[PDB]
Amino acid sequence: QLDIKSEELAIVKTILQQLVPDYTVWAFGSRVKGKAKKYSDLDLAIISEEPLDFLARDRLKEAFSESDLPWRVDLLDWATTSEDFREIIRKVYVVIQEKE
Ligand SMILES: [Zn+2]
Ligand SMILES: [Zn+2]
Ligand SMILES: [Zn+2]
Ligand SMILES: [Zn+2]
Ligand SMILES: [Zn+2]
Repeated sequence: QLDIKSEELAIVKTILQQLVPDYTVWAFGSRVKGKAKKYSDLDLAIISEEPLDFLARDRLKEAFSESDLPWRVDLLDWATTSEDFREIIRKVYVVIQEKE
């Protein structure tokens, strides 16, 4: 499952719903794999077709850097992610948000 704090999940959950609610978002990486260290980032795949609009991207990075989370949120763009890498993410992930 997702090794983050309750309070941290809701912070993430709020930011995603206000800035990219038309996007499905998956957590992957060491935090879904039980191997999380204190300052491990949180890897999030932003799922869509076409590369995330720059502006909404910026605003996401802004919102996460402004928040109280004690580690970094590492955004991955599914649309420009290669198939080999997509296949590895699909082995193990946690859904955070689906497109409404
Ligand atoms: Zn990571
Ligand atoms: Zn990584
Ligand atoms: Zn990372
Ligand atoms: Zn990255
Ligand atoms: Zn494939």
